[PDB]
Amino acid sequence: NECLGTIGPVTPLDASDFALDIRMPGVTPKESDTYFCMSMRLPVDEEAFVIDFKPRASMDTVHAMLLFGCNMPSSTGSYWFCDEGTCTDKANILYAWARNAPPTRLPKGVGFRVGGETGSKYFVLQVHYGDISAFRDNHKDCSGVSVHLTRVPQPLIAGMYLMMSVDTVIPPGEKVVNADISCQYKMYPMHVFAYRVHTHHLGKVVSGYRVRNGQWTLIGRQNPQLPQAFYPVEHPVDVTFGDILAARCVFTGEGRTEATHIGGTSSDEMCNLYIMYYMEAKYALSFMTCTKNVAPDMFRTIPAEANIPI
Ligand SMILES: [Cu+2]
Ligand code: NI
Repeated sequence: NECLGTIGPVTPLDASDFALDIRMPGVTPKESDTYFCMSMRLPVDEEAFVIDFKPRASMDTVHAMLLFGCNMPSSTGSYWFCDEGTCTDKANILYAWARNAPPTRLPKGVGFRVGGETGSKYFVLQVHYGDISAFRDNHKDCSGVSVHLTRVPQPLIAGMYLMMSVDTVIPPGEKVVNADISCQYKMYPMHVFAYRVHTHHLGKVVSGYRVRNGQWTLIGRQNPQLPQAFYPVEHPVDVTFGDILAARCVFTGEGRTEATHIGGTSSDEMCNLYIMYYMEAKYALSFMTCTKNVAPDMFRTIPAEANIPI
């Protein structure tokens, strides 16, 4: 079932363009909710641009998939469990496939720059397998993602503005805990075209806004318990020098004996909001982070919807 062997992962389209198949190397899981990770080096050492993703997911088994970019994977193995870790350095997300939430295409002219001196040398593919019902026959699985690379330089460059809580603590029982993140945007204009939220099972609602002279332009709002793909932004949102990116995850503490804090495990929590943007080639940077809350009181003027779960 859909597994190349003798043809390999690389597939020339044209001189410049080519397609690359990041697949699992015939793994079979033992247990449910298993996170498998494997890496692919880039075939070229020159800078390239990623411009498309086709999900190749066997529908009767794969919960979700993620693709990152980094310079140093965690394992040197053929595959590994992602609890060991994805990338030792900063792992940069590019694509998120979710079952039951069809992903959107990248806008035309937009590509993530990869490789070269500065960009990512590796891809790491994280596959989340749900149930084991279809593996009764013990068949090796080759699920993954074909990607479209090219050396033709693209007019617009994709990047990611990661907003995350670092020092949150949820007291057990506590009915409502907000996790507020805010930073002054400090670069050339970006335009936001997608977003993903990630929390674990206590996340009620994550929301993120651009605030320009006091008024709260919404970017994205989602219940993290819904499938965590990138979702499209209604009308693309520019974000200019001086603007403030605010975001608020909202957590409950109920159904918990001890206090929850930020971390990797299932017992711990996360408040990540990934805002995919594009910038003009000449002005572009590929990654931005915000772990602060530089404008804390400002969250009184927050919209209501941010605190209203659905
Ligand atoms: Cu997490
Ligand atoms: Ni605009």
